Amino acid sequence: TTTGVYRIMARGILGTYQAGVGVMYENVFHTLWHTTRGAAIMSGEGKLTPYWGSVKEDRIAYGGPWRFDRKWNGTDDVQVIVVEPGKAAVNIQTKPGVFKTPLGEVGAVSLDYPRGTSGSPILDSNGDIIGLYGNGVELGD
Amino acid sequence: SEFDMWLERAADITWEMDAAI
Ligand SMILES: [Cl-]
Repeated sequence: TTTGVYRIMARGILGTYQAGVGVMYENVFHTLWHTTRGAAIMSGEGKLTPYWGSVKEDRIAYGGPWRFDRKWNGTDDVQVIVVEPGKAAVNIQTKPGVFKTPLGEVGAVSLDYPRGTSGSPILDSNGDIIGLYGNGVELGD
Repeated sequence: SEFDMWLERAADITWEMDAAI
């Protein structure tokens, strides 16, 4: 289906560049807010506009609500479908680092990639997306 | 001038066994 991982490409005065990455899942395109800042995005003579968004959470969904609801168990490795600018997609298996915040316990990917890689999905062993790279994951069973 | 944003498919959503190996 249209389900998959997509480069968010942009073109303007700065030529063509990769603004970020997002995921189409259950007819909703998910990415990070700072990537698009709520701008419209084309999908082949078909424009998508924000349905839901949070600046503070830095998350945004086009065409419907945020669909991902699974969390990291805080034990097992995860895989990031890394979509770097100017390189083919790759799966990278890694162990997130647990970090405590006033809002709750959080996991983050220790890997470092260029700017436009943000939004690359993080999967658990079941293939469920538990967060986007550059935004992290939540803890829970 | 023109500013546009669009989507370009890069991968399927999937776990890969080889990535573990
Ligand atoms: Cl992250």
